[PDB]
Amino acid sequence: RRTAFFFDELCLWHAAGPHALTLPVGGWVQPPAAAGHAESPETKRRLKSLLDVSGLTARLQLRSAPPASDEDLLRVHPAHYLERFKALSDAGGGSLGQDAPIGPGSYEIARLSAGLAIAALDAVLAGEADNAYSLSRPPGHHCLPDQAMGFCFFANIAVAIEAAKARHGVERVAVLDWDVHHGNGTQAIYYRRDDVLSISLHQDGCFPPGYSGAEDIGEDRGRGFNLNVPLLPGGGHDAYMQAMQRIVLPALERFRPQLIVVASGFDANAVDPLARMQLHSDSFRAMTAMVRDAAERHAGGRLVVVHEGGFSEAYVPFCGLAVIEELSGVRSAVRDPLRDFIELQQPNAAFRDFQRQRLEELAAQFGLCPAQPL
Amino acid sequence: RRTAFFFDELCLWHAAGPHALTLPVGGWVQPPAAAGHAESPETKRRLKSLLDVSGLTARLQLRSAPPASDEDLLRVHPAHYLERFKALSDAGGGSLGQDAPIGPGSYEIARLSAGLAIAALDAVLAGEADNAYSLSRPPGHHCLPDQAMGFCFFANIAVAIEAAKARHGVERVAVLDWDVHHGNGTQAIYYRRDDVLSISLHQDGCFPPGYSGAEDIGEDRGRGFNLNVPLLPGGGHDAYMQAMQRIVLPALERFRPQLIVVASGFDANAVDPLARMQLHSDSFRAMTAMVRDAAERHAGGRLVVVHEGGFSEAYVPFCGLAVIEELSGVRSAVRDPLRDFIELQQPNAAFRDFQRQRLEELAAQFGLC
Amino acid sequence: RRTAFFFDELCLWHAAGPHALTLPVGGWVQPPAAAGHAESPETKRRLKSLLDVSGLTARLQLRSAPPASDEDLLRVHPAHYLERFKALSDAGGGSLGQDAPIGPGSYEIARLSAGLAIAALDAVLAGEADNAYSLSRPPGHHCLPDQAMGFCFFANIAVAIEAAKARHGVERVAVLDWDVHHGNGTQAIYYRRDDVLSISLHQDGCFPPGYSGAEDIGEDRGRGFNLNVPLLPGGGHDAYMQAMQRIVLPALERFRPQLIVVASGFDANAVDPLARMQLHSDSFRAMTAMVRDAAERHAGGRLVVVHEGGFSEAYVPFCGLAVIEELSGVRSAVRDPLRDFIELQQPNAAFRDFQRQRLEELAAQFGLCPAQPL
Amino acid sequence: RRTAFFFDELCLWHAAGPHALTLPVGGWVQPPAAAGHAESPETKRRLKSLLDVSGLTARLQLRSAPPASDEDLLRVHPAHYLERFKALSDAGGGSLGQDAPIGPGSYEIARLSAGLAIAALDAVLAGEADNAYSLSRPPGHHCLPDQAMGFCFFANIAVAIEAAKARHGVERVAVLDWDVHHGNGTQAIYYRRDDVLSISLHQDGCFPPGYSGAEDIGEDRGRGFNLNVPLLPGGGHDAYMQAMQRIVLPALERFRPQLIVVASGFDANAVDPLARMQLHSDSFRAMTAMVRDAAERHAGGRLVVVHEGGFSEAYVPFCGLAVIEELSGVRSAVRDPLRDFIELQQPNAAFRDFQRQRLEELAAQFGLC
Ligand SMILES: [K+]
Ligand SMILES: [K+]
Ligand SMILES: [K+]
Ligand SMILES: [K+]
Ligand SMILES: [K+]
Ligand SMILES: [K+]
Ligand SMILES: [K+]
Ligand SMILES: [K+]
Ligand SMILES: [Zn+2]
Ligand SMILES: [Zn+2]
Ligand SMILES: [Zn+2]
Ligand SMILES: [Zn+2]
Repeated sequence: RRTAFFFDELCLWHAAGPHALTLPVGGWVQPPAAAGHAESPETKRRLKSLLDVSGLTARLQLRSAPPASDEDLLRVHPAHYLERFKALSDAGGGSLGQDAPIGPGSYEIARLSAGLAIAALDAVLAGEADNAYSLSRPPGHHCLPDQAMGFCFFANIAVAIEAAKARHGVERVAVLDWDVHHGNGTQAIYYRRDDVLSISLHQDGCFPPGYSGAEDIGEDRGRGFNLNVPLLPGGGHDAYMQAMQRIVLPALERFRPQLIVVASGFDANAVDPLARMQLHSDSFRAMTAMVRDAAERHAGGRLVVVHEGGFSEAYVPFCGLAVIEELSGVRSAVRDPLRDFIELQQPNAAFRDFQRQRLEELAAQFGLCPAQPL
Repeated sequence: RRTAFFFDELCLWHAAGPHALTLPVGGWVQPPAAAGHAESPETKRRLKSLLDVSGLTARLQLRSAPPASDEDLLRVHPAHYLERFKALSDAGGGSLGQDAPIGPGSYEIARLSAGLAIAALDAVLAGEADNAYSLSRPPGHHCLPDQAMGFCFFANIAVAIEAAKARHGVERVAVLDWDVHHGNGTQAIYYRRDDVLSISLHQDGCFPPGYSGAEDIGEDRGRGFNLNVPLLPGGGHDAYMQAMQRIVLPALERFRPQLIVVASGFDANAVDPLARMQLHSDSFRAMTAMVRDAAERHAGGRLVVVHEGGFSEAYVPFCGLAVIEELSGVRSAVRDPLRDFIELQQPNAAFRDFQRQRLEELAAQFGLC
Repeated sequence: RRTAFFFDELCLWHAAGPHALTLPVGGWVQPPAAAGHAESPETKRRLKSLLDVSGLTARLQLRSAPPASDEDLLRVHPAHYLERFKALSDAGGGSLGQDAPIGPGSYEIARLSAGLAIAALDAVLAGEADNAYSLSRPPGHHCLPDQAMGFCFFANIAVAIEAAKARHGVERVAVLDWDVHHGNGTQAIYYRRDDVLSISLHQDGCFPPGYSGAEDIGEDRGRGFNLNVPLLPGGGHDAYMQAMQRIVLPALERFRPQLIVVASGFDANAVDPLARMQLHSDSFRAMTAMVRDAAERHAGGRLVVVHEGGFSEAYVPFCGLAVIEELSGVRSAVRDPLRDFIELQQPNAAFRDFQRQRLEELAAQFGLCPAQPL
Repeated sequence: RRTAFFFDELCLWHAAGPHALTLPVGGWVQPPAAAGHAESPETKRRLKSLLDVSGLTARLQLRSAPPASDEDLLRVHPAHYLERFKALSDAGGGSLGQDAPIGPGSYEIARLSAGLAIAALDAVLAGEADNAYSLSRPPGHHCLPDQAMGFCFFANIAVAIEAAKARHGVERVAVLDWDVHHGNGTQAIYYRRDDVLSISLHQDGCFPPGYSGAEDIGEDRGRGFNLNVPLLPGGGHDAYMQAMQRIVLPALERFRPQLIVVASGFDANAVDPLARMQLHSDSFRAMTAMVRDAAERHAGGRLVVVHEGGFSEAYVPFCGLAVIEELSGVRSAVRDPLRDFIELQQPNAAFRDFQRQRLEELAAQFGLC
């Protein structure tokens, strides 16, 4: 297949002020001697490097894009949010919102991240590639129209969708968000809309803290077009496969997407500090295969994967590689050195059965019929 | 209370070859730009820093200790193991076992780590302090007598207990291991002994990978004096409180320890990369209060906490501080900034009930119902 | 001897926003993947750690101090500077001046750094120790009353001296500044004063860039009580010894200090990125011995060494250790692993002779008589 | 101009054991919390990043190359040296020589580094490009045929030249080494050869420590075809411009090279920890312009620049970018933020005159007056 890889080196240069993991430094939180801010470029840089030495980058359609225009940004964000962000960015950086720290030139880099998402959807809708992967940093799926949060400063996917509707007139877009945290920004923006189906798989109560959201299925015109699957902390491969089979694929069947966008965070991986799930790289590969198959059946193959979270520098690269291998249909020589180990750590039969029963009940609560793909 | 804090700066100088998290650099694992090895000194360094900035250090009895002697080390490890270890340490470093990488001078630092645990048990048994905390790096609880593993190179706790028995004649010691991984080293060494009650709370199947171990309760003379509590991945405060109340405290009540040693890893904390559990600093505070209460009821208050794992640089310091506050009975001005956040992320009622039912069934299997 | 070591762990927690070495990140300067800001705590932390494993810390009078009061700070700085700094500090950090970046809680840490300097002078004047070393971070010697610069936010030494005059009534204080950069703050503050002799040895034109300053000997009441020795870039051990013998010791002889304060930066060391000089740890040891001897002859031994610059994490600890060994009269087992190597790199005879002749001429320009110590 | 840029991502994955700057971690040198080894990949990584963000990459001919063959390597190094190197690389790493530490897989990466230099010379000799830049890590110019040193494990330039001579029959090659340290490897290999003019500009006595070398002009057949210019520590733009104008360009004029290779270290830059010189990005720009002009006058424009040292993560990228701009004749939007600062810090008139006089005396000693 022809997979477009949207990347820009400048996205790897965004960096907020001092933070111990996610905690802003100051008060009782000592400055890290080595690491720094959780939303680090290193994870994304190590993904890019691995894609290069694996030979996969050479088999992709490597592309950049112009930064998002104010016009594109103003579809979702107000001008005063843009001016504030810009002011803080030009001032040297600071705090923009709830866990939304920025540095100098963060405005420009945020615009570029959104621009990559816009271009990726565009390329796939124009027929310039069968599918695409956008290595967007900073990420977007937590950002509300007037509030930065969770290290997201623009609602990247929303911005790209609004631009895609204005340029191409696409009527039905499915957004599957498998970042381990709740896609609250996407949910809120499209909550009363039936032209975008927003699905989030997330760790129950992880981020935003305490939010599960199963009963939040959208409202009025959007009722049934938002679906939250709050997975129990500690779940892994089987929990996600069962979620994909019992909820996601049936929701997609009913919706008939013309384009599928995946908010692909890799923070459900088994060594991530910011969640408690147990996925391995083959979990991501299998989720991508299922969504690629869905895109081929409904949307003429039109699939865009946008990079969101993932904070294990060691392991995120293997997970991202697996997704890109699956999009492109090229298998590299890279073997995941943690895969066998993570297999042994998975929930036991009793726990897996408990989670399976909860997903069966959730599928029934959503009114989803267990048919197969066609 | 008089709390002894055993520490040596030189423990913070042990450093392996290049690793990304726990993956040795080589093949497809790129060298890290910044971090380096999983068992970094920075977690233990940041705890000590927080203890000093909080002022708690001024209220502790600060102590150090000589390195462990060969005599002490030879109560558990063979001469050839020491030789092999020292040769590799002198050679610039390498891999002494499975997930057991060492740097130059790692032998001498491992001896210092073990000596601190020996000295801390001795201090408490001699009445120099009511209780103690040993900042022992590298850790010990995975180390077998002739096999390093899981970043452990000597069986620190075992060596300390064997030394304490030789020195003081202590008859009953309980070891509570709340490091999130299974205390396989301690379990193996004392598996057929009834003078040492070994209890491990651990994430089911985490490390060693795939091992749960509820069925392994000891053998012959030690039958009933080993207890594994394999907790479901994803559990947090309630799971550990229920494990403590239904299993640990009743087990300790029955054994009547003369001394309690805690293998205190902090890797059950909610942001640790090496496990999937959801503890906060107050969970560690409460587990310390509970075991301190056990020690006061059976052991004349004689409790030693030996630092084991914990790989969140950001959060381990707050968990360690909570333990030391509870040991000393002194509350600093430090407030855990993640505490309220982690409370909100805890397992829901259904998951809590599921885990509770499993612990009830397990306590009945152990005959503690 | 009884050497007081003024230290607080909290001084090692100060950390500005993102900087590649000294360059603020943004524009063309990529965020460092590992290091971070030049004014890093690591150098000072590695000094403390080395003092501990060497056994030297156990032989010192280890002390902390309260933070500097507003009253102490207001002797040199205006209230509006304090309020601005505080505001920026409470806002999360930012830029306070010319190469003066701050983080959150920097105000509190800056106050503590000044407080350590105040307490060190006080302890030595009170007779509580023969001499003292203050591990002050952030440093002070570049900071003007109303302008932060060169990573200095309060004029630490000036603040401590003004407090010492108010508390103890000390009449003559010599400040020897062997940090490799020009002590511009101390110079400016005491420029028309004869109660403080300010001497700076620095790399000619290094920082502030282009400033040599040999002709700037003080004015009116202060004329002859400021001395700048601009050493040629590339100089090392011999250049500093000749400066000490031909300029510093004679200036001290004439001045008759009641207290000597050393602004001890270690950035003249041979591997420092922020200067081009070639000192080794025995250079610092010899400078300390000469100033300790001067303090014993004039000032009843009253000597305070205040830590200023030094940005080689590998080597600064060895240089600081040498100074503290010399103050205390305790020789540790630590041997400097670069000492022999740095010896071989020193300027050749021709270059050493060129520098010596320039220093002879400068001594004559200052009207300094080449007598010996008595 | 058509500028070939030879690069491989995998060169940025070579990483030694723990070092503080150039000091091996062990004894009194504490492990770094953050940095690690002097010869870090981050300087070369940041140059490549800056080349991409500046857009200059789009105007270069991007190339890679196979690793050097044994045949190519054996033109300079013995089989046993390769064996010893590969055994130590396979063993997890260690010390292959003096100031020559290696990690796991370092052998394969060193071969790739050498192959890039071979390919870059070949490309320019074949007319595939007018000139070339090789981002060869690890570096080469200190490496002797049977002794690694100064973080160099193969003599990259020597291997490339020997390969170029075997492949193309090139008769006269000039090597200009403006790395701040002495190009001892190149000098030794070609010391008695007149087919290779080796010139080193270096800080007097820096590395190897204590070596100046003005008197060492080659021997027998090579007498006059080695030139050392030992510059006083502390010099900057003017010292290097005067060295180029009075010594390098007249030497090149006399030799009439058919190809010019530059061993381009950037460690003469004003903020480098491993030397005491005061160059800025425009000094490197001007040295490149001057040698490019030499190459156009004698060598049909055939110039290859091989990356050597440079240990300022912050500043080397701007110096490297300046060289590549000058090679390609394309000026990016990147502005060197230290440029004006470093201008102000330059030696004063008296020091400049002192150095100028020494270079005049040296040029007369070489017979270039
Ligand atoms: K999600
Ligand atoms: K919707
Ligand atoms: K355990
Ligand atoms: K037992
Ligand atoms: K100075
Ligand atoms: K003065
Ligand atoms: K050179
Ligand atoms: K030659
Ligand atoms: Zn996430
Ligand atoms: Zn553990
Ligand atoms: Zn300085
Ligand atoms: Zn060099």
